[PDB]
Amino acid sequence: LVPRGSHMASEITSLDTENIDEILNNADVALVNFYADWCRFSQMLHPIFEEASDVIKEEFPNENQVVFARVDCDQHSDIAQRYRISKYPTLKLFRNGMMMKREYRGQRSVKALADYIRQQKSDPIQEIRDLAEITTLDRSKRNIIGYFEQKDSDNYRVFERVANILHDDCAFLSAFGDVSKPERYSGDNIIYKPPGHSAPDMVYLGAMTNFDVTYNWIQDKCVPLVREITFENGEELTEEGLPFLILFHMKEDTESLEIFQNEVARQLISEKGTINFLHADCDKFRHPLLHIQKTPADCPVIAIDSFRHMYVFGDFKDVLIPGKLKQFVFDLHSGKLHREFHHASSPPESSFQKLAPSEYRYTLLRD
Repeated sequence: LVPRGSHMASEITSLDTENIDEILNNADVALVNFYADWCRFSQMLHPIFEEASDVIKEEFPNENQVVFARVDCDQHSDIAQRYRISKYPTLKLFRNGMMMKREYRGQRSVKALADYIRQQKSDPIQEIRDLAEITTLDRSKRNIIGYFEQKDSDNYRVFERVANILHDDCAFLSAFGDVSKPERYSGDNIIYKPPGHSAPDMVYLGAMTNFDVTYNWIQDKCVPLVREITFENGEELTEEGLPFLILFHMKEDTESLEIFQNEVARQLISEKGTINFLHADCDKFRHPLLHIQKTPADCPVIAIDSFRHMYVFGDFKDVLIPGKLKQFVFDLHSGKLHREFHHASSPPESSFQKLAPSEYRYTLLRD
């Protein structure tokens, strides 16, 4: 192949089909830049990526502690397809060869990049010294507690792997030895504490030596049916490629959230892979709410954002009427919502398209 004017050089390790599995599998944490020579955003990233690497290597000198690599997606389309690359540059985090769900989507600076790896390499598990601390757990979030006889054990090593992968989705806590023995009657145990004080504890019954099964059970508790959309996760949620069904509500309005999650669970399971069920704090999402001429005072508001348009569910109470919510999402897919929108008039434009990966930040790849 005859080099182009955009031909580049970098000391960052280049991944290819022959070396990728071994390099990634053996890296406790790896940050991989999927890029293309002709991408202006990739071009500006490269020197930032390299300096960040040098900074981080100085703090993590040991082999396979933190590995920085890159993938030329033009030269290795199989690797790009393997990881479902849809934009350049894409920064994926791996742990022991496993790709993490969250990409690096933050500031493209040496400092923000090094901060990120520092946070990710940090131990996320908080060890309990006194079993009285379980009573004072903040039940406004998800908590997973592992009780082990010994930190130097296969059970804890599985738990450590899982916590490292899911710390951004749940709070992990540990308890060992004599602190842990009172709750260790039948051996080591893993307990999920759901948010609130009206939900009982849930106990893991699988093999704690089995990373695959233990990961699946914990990850299942970490993912609700109706996810909260935030400014942080908005890009990721748009990238799942599904239109949004959104409850906008006040943070203190727990009642309408509960009603919504129950009616979704009751009516929309068939639509699981056809629309994304979400809720959003209406004070934080006042700008999207202006797209549908609503204010926090109008909430609770149920809306659809198709990434072309936004549609309003008539009146929140109607969600209690047995067919209504399902008909709303059916009317989306049939084109009826668009057809029947009334003040020939176009419905208002999508607001959440603005949180999707932007041509002002990436080279976007065609569907």
